[PDB]
Amino acid sequence: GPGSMQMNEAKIAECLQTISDLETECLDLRTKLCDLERANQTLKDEYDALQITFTALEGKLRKTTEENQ
Amino acid sequence: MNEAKIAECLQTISDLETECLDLRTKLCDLERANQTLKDEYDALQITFTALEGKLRKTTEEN
Amino acid sequence: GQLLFANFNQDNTSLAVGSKSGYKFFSLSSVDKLEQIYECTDTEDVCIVERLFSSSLVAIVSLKAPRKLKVCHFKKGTEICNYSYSNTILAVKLNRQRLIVCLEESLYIHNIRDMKVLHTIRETPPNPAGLCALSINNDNCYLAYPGSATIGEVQVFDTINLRAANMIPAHDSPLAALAFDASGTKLATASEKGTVIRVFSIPEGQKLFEFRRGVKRCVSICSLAFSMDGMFLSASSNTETVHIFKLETVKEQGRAFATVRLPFCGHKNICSLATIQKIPRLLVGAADGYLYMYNLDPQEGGECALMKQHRLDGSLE
Amino acid sequence: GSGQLLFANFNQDNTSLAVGSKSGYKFFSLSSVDKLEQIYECTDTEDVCIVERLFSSSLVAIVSLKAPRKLKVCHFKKGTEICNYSYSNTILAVKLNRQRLIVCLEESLYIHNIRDMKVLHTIRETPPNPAGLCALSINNDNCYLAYPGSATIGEVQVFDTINLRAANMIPAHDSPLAALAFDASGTKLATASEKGTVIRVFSIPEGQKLFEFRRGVKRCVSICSLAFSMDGMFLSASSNTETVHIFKLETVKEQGRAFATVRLPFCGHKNICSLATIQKIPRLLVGAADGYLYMYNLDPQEGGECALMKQHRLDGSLE
Repeated sequence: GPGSMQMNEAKIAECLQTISDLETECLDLRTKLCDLERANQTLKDEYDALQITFTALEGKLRKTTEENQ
Repeated sequence: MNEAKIAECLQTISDLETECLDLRTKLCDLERANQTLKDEYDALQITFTALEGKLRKTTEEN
Repeated sequence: GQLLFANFNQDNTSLAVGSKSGYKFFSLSSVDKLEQIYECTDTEDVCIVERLFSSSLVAIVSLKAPRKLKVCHFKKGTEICNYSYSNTILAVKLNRQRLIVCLEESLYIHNIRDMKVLHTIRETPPNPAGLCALSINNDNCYLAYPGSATIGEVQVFDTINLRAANMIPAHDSPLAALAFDASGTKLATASEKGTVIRVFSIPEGQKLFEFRRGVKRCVSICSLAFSMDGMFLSASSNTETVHIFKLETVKEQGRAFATVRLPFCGHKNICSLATIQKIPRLLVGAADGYLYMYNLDPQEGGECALMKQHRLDGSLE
Repeated sequence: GSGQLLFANFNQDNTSLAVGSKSGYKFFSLSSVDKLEQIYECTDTEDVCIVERLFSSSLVAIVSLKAPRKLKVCHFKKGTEICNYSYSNTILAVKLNRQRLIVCLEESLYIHNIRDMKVLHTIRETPPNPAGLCALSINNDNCYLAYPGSATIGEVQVFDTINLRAANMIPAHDSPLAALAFDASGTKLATASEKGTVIRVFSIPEGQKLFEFRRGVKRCVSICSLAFSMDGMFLSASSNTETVHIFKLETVKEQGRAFATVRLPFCGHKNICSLATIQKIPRLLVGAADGYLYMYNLDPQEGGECALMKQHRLDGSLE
């Protein structure tokens, strides 16, 4: 607008620097998401393993309890 | 014209800023889901141990 | 009456309601509806409900056996273990490492993993209100409770290393309310006199903030609560007014930043500050059976409008 | 020591190597190529001829030569026995996914609910499948089991383990099947016949042919392992010869040719392959009956001949 005194080449440089900062930031976030997705799935699988084992123990108890009541 | 380059650059910045905010929200949501799953795992483990003991008693009394 | 207890979980994502018939959990992910996500009627007259964040582990106490703590897995509908105390249970607090039980003259610190008693604070000054606070943070895992029944001294106890970390002479008037921030490094305090709300660093005990609580009326502050980011602190009482303070060092220091006018005064209430659907809210659970929901503008403050109002018993009136 | 080697395979995402021997079984981590780090051993059951893990969890299913019709499922960190099931004939394969546990006999297949290990469905009177050739998808939206639908012709039956009904039959080859593999998405099935001249990839469940990869014209081999990279872009095929072919699933002018190749230091050994990215570099892993795990580097852009970079004893020996 009227009275602007910033040289266009300076503005370009500010922008391209900002672009790179965001690009870097976006790639670190995508990485962080990938790593956490993998960790979460590992935890989900272990939770399921524990639950399966819990169900089996639940049924063992139910048997001992019901055959002797 | 150099002013179009600026307008391109500023277009791109707005796009990346939107993408970046989308990613931060995704990560915050996943961090929360992961924390909840950790807490549920811990609740299950404490309950598993209690069942273990309860099994140990019921077989011993039986 | 029907309702006996209501509170928020550690990060204000679940509302717990105890009643003669049992207890319920409600989701706080939306303002338009209070979704019931669980109800149990196995135990009647539930007077204390304490959930472990958003997991299935819950501690409950019933008026029918008020010295007995039941720790359960509520999705399985299963009791994990129980513990009986020598006197009525006044409060139960938990985090990911510790469960604390407050009696009138003793506090018990349990390992949450196996519920073994790690330490007992004996012969405390009588605390019939069960006033205490427990940090929700693993690295700063402190318990705060009154160090005197006539002076507003705060005892600050490290529940991991099992050692008194400090005594904070917060007020001369006896303590009325206590709250840790989510980091466990700040403690808000208020006395029965109710003139100032103070914030102290933890464990160092340096006074970080002092807020003036409005007109010099006789007030009994009942609830202090931090936003999850520690920037805002609410204080409510037996009065119609809830004050919200902002912990910023570059403003008109000491003054309230926002206010709420309740439609129901004269009884205790519980408040919390929660961002719901990307908007910061003040939540107020009140003795008239309602949850009230106000919008906070984090930049301009001022008076907060009542947006939504929900029945704590779950009736979709 | 370990005694005779009986079994070796990779888990569903190539993060663990399982080795069964006379002495018991072991798991090794596959997060490094510089050493093969043991993470578990159990000697409670001898002569372990089948080990199947549920990804990197503590759930494991075991079969012993001392009772070759009996499957034992356990939580190996706690020792808790989950279940023990005995079948009417020798167990030839055991496959697991996050919803299902499958057991392959010569003439029947058993589909169990993994949640409670109850049998949901039995596929009876299959064409005899003495090699235990089958494949089970690890994708919950594409939760298919593939097995041979003919003893004379290379027809693939594709069974939906959620609907518990056949989803499709794929006439994949004009002679009997030699090898089968799903990719991680559950939407690609790689196949080879006993002739072994072409490796085909079909869309799952709809059954159209997506790719045909050629390793020979008149020279036949016995393909014994097909493996996809986790992203589905690469497909390896190994055999009783010294060459492993690696194909790239890309639309290209010269369609059918191998993208990369590997030369094994042996001929004529049982072997199993997988494609795994380890320490930021795609690898071809080969476990073989000579007692070794071989690790070759794959350049996913340049292909060509892959160098043998690391070799490790399957029994955990330093050399």
